[PDB]
Amino acid sequence: KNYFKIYSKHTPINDLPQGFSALEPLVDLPIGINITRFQTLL
Amino acid sequence: GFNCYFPLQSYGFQPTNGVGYQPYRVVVLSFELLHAPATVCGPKKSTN
Repeated sequence: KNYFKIYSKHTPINDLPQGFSALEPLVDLPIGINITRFQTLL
Repeated sequence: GFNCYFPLQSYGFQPTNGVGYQPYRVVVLSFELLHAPATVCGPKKSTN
């Protein structure tokens, strides 16, 4: 989310589980970059 | 040539120079307040 912050939760599944959980804070810091678009790093 | 000089010069530093011409090390602390998180803060005044 935008300043820029990240939350996460990592769990096994067996294409998403039909359920609910709440994610915990991972990254929290401004950088001054307008983020309107994104791409992954492979 | 006449009235043409390389813009830089060396400092001929010698221990025998008077104090005003002895070398001095200068460090300047520039403190910036940006949109970035503060990351440089002094010690916390904690107690018991």
